[PDB]
Amino acid sequence: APGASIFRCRQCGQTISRRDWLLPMGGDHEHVVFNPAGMIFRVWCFSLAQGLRLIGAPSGEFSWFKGYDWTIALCGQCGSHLGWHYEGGSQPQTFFGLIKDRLAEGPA
Ligand SMILES: O=C1CC[C@H](N2Cc3c(OCc4ccc(CN5CCOCC5)cc4)cccc3C2=O)C(=O)N1
Ligand SMILES: [Zn+2]
Repeated sequence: APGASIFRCRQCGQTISRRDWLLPMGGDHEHVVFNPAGMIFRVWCFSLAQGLRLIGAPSGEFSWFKGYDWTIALCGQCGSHLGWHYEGGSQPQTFFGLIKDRLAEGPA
């Protein structure tokens, strides 16, 4: 009964990621960040995620992670904004920054 091992979309229950997949970027999986619109996000970095829909082409504008371009990551099921896919960087080349409070943690 591994009780807190997967992350689902809080809105619809789509399978998104796993506690096992948390990635400490610059020493911490958690990054508290603000966009140009002044919205605060508690971002959890994951090496891997699924069940998302990545919108458009990458942009480096206002990237919170040096060397990485982002794409908006929506829940592929309900279209809720869950965070961003990061690419074009180094070690790793790619990862997901997901908004912690938009995910529900629960058993495998
Ligand atoms: O890593 C990341 C992931 C993406 C994330 N971003 C960028 C971003 C935007 O970025 C496009 C954009 C940015 C700025 C403007 C207009 N300016 C002009 C001067 O500054 C204030 C208003 C228009 C469009 C537009 C809307 C939301 C976000 C958002 O959440 C972020 O910040 N860092
Ligand atoms: Zn959803």
